[PDB]
Amino acid sequence: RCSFEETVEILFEAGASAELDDCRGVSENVILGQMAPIGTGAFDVMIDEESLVKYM
Amino acid sequence: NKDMCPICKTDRYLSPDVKFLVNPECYHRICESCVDRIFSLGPAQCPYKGCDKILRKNKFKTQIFDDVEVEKEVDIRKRVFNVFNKTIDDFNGDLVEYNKYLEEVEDIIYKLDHGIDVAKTEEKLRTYEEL
Amino acid sequence: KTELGPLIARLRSDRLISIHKQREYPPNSKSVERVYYYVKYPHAIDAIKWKVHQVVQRLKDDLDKNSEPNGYMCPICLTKYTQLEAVQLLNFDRTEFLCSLCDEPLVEDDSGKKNKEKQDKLNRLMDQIQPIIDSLKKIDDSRIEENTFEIALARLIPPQNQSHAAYTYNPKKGSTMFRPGDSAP
Amino acid sequence: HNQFECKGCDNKIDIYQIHIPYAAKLLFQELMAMNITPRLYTDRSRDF
Amino acid sequence: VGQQYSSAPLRTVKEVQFGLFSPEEVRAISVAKIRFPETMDETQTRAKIGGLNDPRLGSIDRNLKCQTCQEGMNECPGHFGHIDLAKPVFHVGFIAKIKKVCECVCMHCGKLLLDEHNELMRQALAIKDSKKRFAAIWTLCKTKMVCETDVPSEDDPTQLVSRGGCGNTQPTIRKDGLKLVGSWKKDRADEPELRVLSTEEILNIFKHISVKDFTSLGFNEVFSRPEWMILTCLPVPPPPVRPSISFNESQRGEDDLTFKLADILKANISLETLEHNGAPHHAIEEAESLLQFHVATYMDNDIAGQPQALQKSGRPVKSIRARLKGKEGRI
Amino acid sequence: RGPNLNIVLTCPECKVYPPKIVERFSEGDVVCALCGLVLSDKLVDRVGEASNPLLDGNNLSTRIGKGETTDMRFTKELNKAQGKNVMDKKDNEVQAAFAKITMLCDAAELPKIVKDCAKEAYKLCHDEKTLKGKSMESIMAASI
Amino acid sequence: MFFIKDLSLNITLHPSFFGPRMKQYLKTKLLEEVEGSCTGKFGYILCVLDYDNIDIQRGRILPTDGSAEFNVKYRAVVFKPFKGEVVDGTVVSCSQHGFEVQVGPMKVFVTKHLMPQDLTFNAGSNPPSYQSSEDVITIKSRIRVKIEGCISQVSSIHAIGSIKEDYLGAI
Amino acid sequence: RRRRLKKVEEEENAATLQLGQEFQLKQINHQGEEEELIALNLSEARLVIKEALVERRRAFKRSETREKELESIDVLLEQTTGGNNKDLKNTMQYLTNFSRFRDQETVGAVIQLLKSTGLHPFEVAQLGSLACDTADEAKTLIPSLNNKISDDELERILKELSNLETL
Amino acid sequence: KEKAIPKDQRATTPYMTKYERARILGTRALQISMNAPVFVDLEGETDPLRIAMKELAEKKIPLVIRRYLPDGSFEDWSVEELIVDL
Ligand SMILES: [Zn+2]
Ligand SMILES: [Zn+2]
Ligand SMILES: [Zn+2]
Ligand SMILES: [Zn+2]
Ligand SMILES: [Zn+2]
Ligand SMILES: [Zn+2]
Repeated sequence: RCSFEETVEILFEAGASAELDDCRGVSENVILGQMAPIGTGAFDVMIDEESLVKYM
Repeated sequence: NKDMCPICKTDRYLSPDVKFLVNPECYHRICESCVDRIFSLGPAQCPYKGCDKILRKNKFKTQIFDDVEVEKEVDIRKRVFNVFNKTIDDFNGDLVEYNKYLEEVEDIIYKLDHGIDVAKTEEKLRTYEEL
Repeated sequence: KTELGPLIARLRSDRLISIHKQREYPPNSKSVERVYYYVKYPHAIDAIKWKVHQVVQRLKDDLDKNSEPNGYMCPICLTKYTQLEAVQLLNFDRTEFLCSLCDEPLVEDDSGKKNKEKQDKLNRLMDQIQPIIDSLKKIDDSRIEENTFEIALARLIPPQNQSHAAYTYNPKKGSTMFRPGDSAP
Repeated sequence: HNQFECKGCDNKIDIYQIHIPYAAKLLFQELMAMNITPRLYTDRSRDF
Repeated sequence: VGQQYSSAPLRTVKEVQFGLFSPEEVRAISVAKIRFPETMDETQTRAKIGGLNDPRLGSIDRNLKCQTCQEGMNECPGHFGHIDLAKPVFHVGFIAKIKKVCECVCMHCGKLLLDEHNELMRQALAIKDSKKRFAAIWTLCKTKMVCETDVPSEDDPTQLVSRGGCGNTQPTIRKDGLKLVGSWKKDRADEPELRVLSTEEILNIFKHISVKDFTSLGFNEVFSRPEWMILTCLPVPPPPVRPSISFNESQRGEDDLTFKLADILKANISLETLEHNGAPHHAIEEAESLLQFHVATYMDNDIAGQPQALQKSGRPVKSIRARLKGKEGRI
Repeated sequence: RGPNLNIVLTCPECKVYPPKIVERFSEGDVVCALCGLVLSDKLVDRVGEASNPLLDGNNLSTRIGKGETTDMRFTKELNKAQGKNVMDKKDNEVQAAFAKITMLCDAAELPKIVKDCAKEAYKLCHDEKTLKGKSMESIMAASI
Repeated sequence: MFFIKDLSLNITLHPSFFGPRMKQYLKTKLLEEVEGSCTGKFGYILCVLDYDNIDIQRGRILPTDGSAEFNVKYRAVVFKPFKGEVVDGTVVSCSQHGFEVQVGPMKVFVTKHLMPQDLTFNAGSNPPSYQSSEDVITIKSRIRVKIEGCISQVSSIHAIGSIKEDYLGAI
Repeated sequence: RRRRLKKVEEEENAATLQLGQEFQLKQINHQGEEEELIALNLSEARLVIKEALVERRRAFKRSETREKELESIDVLLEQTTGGNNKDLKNTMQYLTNFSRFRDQETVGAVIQLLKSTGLHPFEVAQLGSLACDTADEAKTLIPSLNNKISDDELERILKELSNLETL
Repeated sequence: KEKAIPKDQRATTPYMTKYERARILGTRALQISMNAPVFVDLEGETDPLRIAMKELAEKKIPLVIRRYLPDGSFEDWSVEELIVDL
């Protein structure tokens, strides 16, 4: 919300209300500099041990 | 001057939690706060003006009776009776023998308390417990 | 007035003296606010009791602190290091403790010989401060009534012959306003 | 010296490192000066 | 080259919890105490110890280390100081919120003016979301002008059930400048009674608010308590937040925040000296207002109705709020 | 008498001390001139105030003035409170002398440096035992 | 003191080991990265029990690094020191500040203030030793030390002990 | 799980049997079942470590007095362990030179002996690690034992421990 | 693990998405560029991305895509079993 308008007023209200931010949107992750859960980031890429043995 | 620690002088009024402990070796009253600060590391000389007998923190115990002299009598009595223990049947009903034995153990306590002859009495106690 | 300021301010800070400001309306001059000073015994006794305990407690804590090992310090950066903290900063040869900021040998701290001096300090204060505890013991036995500006006026001995200040408490008629620390049981 | 400490918490074993933009670090510190405390936690408290 | 290797685990931020700094937390977090309003010593060679640019707070020079972590400029994140204010001051951004809370709770015993015994209050307390619950509570409790030591029983009107109260009539609080002024209405025998609600007085009441009382108002016990909206200890941002720039490197310039912090220290020291000796009540009040203005302008220089802090050149001082807001702000 | 807190950039590989260091400002790098190893990257090149270190020492102050919206009542009291500062009073005397030096120099159509030297000369020689029984007018004229 | 503790670790594997025998590499990494390591939480991790039954969870590829992060659950024996514990060890070295014993993977420092008054440092004897009427403390000697304090860092543990109490010191 | 802020934590002290927030009496294994804290004395720890090393050696290849024993452990440790084994090497050397019970039979009896006291797992491990001749020595060396076991039981336990150990 | 939907009750599409293909190709290309064992025969290729494309065509990428759900539950889909039709 602070990324749009009333940046300081919103942040003060969150401090008084002790708001908890779960960092789901693009704005939170962009602020924190981490891959947002969008597009290619909407999933996790894991390593399959069951398949490594069978490709050789 | 009957409700304060002689060393730290922590009056009960300002420190209602103060608790006093006594040591069998010299039977001196010391508050719990002083015991930890001076004996936690290990044995040390008693913190009294004219007392140079070493003591350990583990030996401290709470005083039962309000008279220090009786405490010495009772604890010495307990130590003596731990070795000199007998009953009427031990002498097969010989009350005369039992009465003499009671005096002997009673006399031993008297000498040990007042230290008339510490060496002979303590040596006497040492030999009997093995039997 | 300048010399009186420090005395009143410090006494007010310790709550040995209470203040009371009320609007006065002299019949012949424009109204001016007057300041009166008195003693609220529950406040002063409460303040005295806490301070006596704190001073005694501080010495006892300080006496206990002095019984612990001395410690260590760096002569250059003047940074104090505890025994635990100094152990992990020693050199490879394990012969002398080394500082972090300075990489210089440390120096053992003082206060090793004060084990008796602080005990003497505590002994003197308890003997000197005896009358306070005795007075407090009697105070606790009885019950004191909290003093107020109006109540204190009952024992007033006028200081001057024609003092300008009116030593009267005429509370404003039916006023619901309440000021901090201006009401007593 | 491979030593970490958070004075005021009396802990030296519960430290984590996070990669954030220097602007993000500046923002939180500025919020800290404004009496607002932003706390960065590495695990979820409430259920998703 | 990059940053040095660290043995701490590397994670990703999953949640951000906001709140307010407690006075204790600021002192514990702080690495040094700032007591001198200067930045450099008399020789202008090294930063003065205990000053604004204390070496313990960090370093912004490429040739100097940090006295705390002994790490370079690119590795030191900065360390926070703290200033012990002589008297409590309001947070400029929470003055409006403080006013609403003051009306909600009694100004003598710090208890909510309306309890669960009122049907309307029960509906207001039943609201889940904190923000609207606080608004509903404020609407019902702002009109109450008496603590109601005794309240009629819900079951029947004949009998009255006693509740925690003191019977003192509540004031009609109004915001004048940076001060909260309360007024009292007296029963007709007229003119109302007017006096200024001291920040210390309001802080005392906020400390008396029960845990259940301010949780209903939307405050969090662990993180955000109403008492912490009043600043008693001021954290000092590290030098990185307020770097010192150089134009030709023979002239030294300081950030706007540094001067504001210097002003706070000068005002704080002046108030301490005044209250220490003499300082009639009139002099104390003016000094306290000066400290409030500097702290408010330091956090926010754009306050309606208040004068603006101006630099030597005359331009307005750039505050923290100005840095964060706007199209060119931090966000 | 204080912590070193000094960093010297030397090439770990070349080991030659003192080293040949070239500052690539455009690339923002500090690179060894012999081997090319980079010793420091991410080099750094209104949000400030113009400060003069010598004639004013270390004195930071801010003025209070009107804004786009402001009530005259608040401005007057704040200025009154600011003036009654015991610590800032001592430095105000030097500033007051500087103001009079500026007026005298400006009225004389003298260059800026002449005014600067007069102000600096007063500061260096003020607050000394020898010059205590001399009129301030003579002090200012001698500095000018 | 020695404990059998259940521990978990996050192991990162370079893609060069993303082969059919990657499980063996993880097991090798655990031994080379856990055994012989020190942690302030669980203490010195000495040996890994049930090496053949280490639970390896599915690996997650790091976005930028490209390496797979594996959560590994294993059972290992850890030596965790405690304050107030009584341990026996060998005096590895001696110096003016004090002599430190070698207790398992840890070294306990005995300060002069934590030593009895009778013992005094003597640098004239080679090797240096603390000499008293009843016993002499020298390198390789056996000492019963009571840990009077422990400081635990994320990857280091240091302890200080005393021998002033009874039934302590030379064994 | 929500109140993450600082809470007053009990100091790590062995005398009070406060082992910390991670070494509590009740422990949860990887499966999830509740288990008791596993505390090993010097003899038990030596056997457990060696039993794992010997099994480890078998896995690779397949797919006595103190002096000679010390050499035997030395060669085994290097063969069946990887790099950075400095800490483990000292541990095995320390355990052999300080362990009191050699084989499983004596170690098994010791466990079969002290478990009847019902003491804390930390206390029982201490008793099997430190050799005490009198009840007073054990009480002072292990303060937690105080007011938990009477001197009558403690005296016989130590006596039986001494008669169950030979070198 | 209540957040791991069993393979028998997976309700997501059996087709690889463009984002999944892009990340899988990029994820494996980075591994190839960092000397990862290539499981496909190369008739001459030096670009890691082109090698990954060859592996995807012949279904020799040993990765599983963990598709997350708005409630936190996830489903594991192997690249081999995912249909690449886009
Ligand atoms: Zn005492
Ligand atoms: Zn004595
Ligand atoms: Zn130093
Ligand atoms: Zn730093
Ligand atoms: Zn009320
Ligand atoms: Zn070079």
